[PDB]
Amino acid sequence: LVLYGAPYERAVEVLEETLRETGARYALLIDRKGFVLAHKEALWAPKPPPLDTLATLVASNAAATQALAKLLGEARFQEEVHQGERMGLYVDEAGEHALLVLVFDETAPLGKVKLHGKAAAAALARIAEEALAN
Amino acid sequence: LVLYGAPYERAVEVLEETLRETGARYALLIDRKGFVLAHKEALWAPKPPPLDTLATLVASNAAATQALAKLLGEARFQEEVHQGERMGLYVDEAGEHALLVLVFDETAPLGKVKLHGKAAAAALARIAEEALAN
Repeated sequence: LVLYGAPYERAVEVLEETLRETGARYALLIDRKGFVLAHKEALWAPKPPPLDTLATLVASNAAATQALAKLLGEARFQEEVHQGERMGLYVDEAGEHALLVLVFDETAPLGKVKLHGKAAAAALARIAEEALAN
Repeated sequence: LVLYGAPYERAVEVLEETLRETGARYALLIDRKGFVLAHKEALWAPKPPPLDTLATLVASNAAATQALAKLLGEARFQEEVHQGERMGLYVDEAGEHALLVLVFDETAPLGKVKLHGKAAAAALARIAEEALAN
């Protein structure tokens, strides 16, 4: 589902708030398939590596987790934190039709993001349903 | 790299030990690409869902993580725990050419596995190098 206009800014805005709230580089909402809906960044941050890719990788990574989810007694997982030695990337669903992906570094706590992800998902999924209905 | 014979049992054995050590369902070593090298299970456990798939999914999931690893200032991540509401699956590399994947449930602690994964990787990677050299 594509985003545009007012409830797009709305989806834009929420990303902006988390950036303050998590002191980290790039937050990005995307539909499940892999097409970037939006992408908002930190003023204090360097240029963002081909985000056009990033997300479609996480969506390419989507049914890479879920497919395993069977044995584990579940349809799919949502929340997942992938930290590297220096920097780490956040991974989560924003509805049944949207994946939020944030990026974070050292200048953020493994805890302060987890917290400004999932709530914000619940904020952006509300936005999702509104972008497909009415 | 294929495994066979003595140093295969050797790779077999290590899996067996962790099963005791982590009280959990299925441990599996695989080469990076997606072809199951081995798979050892728990006597107390139910039949294992198409493992032939499971692993080639984690390998299908391989360069699904790594590709993201660029921005995060690293080549690749190794250790990753994917828990579902009931059960969770373990994800890790066993060398530059092997992925170990264990499965665990409620009847195991998120901590007792992490611990019997990575060391065992270091055990099985030693086995990897030995299976390609000499």
